[PDB]
Amino acid sequence: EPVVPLPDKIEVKTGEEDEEEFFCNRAKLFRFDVESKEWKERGIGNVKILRHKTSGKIRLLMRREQVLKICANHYISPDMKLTPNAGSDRSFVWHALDYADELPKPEQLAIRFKTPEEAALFKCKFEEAQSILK
Amino acid sequence: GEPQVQFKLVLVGDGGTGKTTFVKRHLTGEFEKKAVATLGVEVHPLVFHTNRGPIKFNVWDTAGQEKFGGLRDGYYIQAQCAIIMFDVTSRVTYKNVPNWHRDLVRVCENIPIVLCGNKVDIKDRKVKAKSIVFHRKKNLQYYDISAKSNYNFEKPFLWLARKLIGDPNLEFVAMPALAPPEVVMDPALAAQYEHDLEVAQTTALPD
Ligand SMILES: Nc1nc2c(ncn2[C@@H]2O[C@H](COP(=O)(O)OP(=O)(O)NP(=O)(O)O)[C@@H](O)[C@H]2O)c(=O)[nH]1
Ligand SMILES: [Mg+2]
Repeated sequence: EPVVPLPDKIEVKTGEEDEEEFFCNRAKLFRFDVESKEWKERGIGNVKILRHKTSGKIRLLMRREQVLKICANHYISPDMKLTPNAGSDRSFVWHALDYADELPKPEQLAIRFKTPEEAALFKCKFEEAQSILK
Repeated sequence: GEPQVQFKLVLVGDGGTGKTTFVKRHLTGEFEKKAVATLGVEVHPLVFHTNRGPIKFNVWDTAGQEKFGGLRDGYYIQAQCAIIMFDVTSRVTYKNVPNWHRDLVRVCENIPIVLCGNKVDIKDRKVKAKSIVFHRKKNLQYYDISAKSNYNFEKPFLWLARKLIGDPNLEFVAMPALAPPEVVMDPALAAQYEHDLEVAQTTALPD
């Protein structure tokens, strides 16, 4: 029979308040499945490139729509290579230590955009982020 | 997990309706194309963030084929909510919904229950939304959903969260992006990392 206190609102803290946006755009994210040797979908939603204002580290962060769970979260490295898929100028693949699942897990990731312009802008900013990480 | 707020959620419905697929879609983001019948029950945690804090559903993904399992009346014990899945492409799965409801409520009197008509992505519904009257009774709720296209895919959980927490304005909020741990890869095997990254670049993206 005990009833319970409507818990309190907490302030919504996104974790990005210490960062600055370099890039923000909706996209579709894929994860390469090592076992089946096929791409598997990881999420659709907004990709962001963020620079910490203090450490100056720049990471890639992505959120799934509606549920707003993280589906990508890893520091961008100069060692990274963005490599378009097939002949597609709407998509790229790269290797990363991702922390979406709150665990540092190696993944090969593919990201596809709606217009080749958006993809070009993603590449451009991505590579631009590494331009300060050399 | 550390959220102090959690719920037992049992997910029921005929085999082939897309229950396990749905849970998985919430779980990893993937869309399992294949049909592998759930054996009995699989328990999977789903955490959501809200303007009132983190909540967790302990989802009991039961198999809908009659044939897999035993005591499912037993799986249902102390369940605080449920989803009943049916397939809008297959009316039998909707006509059987009433037994799922009877069977659940006789084990749990007051549970908020959602009816989901999965697979609305499929071009011709044989069971339209406007034929859905099952929710009429209070503590019931219906949604058209699709695990293929994400249509309404957060809603059953939003609604249940709202019900079980007691806040009709409760909102899912952005999962906080914790700083990713200062741990990079080992470049000694970076020599190796490329070819599987190629295997990737050699593999067309579906569509
Ligand atoms: N077109 C389409 N197919 C879907 C959708 N959701 C699930 N499916 C398909 O439904 C089939 C059965 O999935 P599954 O989740 O295993 O059904 P189930 O209810 O778990 N079966 P069981 O009760 O026996 O475990 C799969 O082949 C999957 O591709 C959807 O939104 N659209
Ligand atoms: Mg199942």
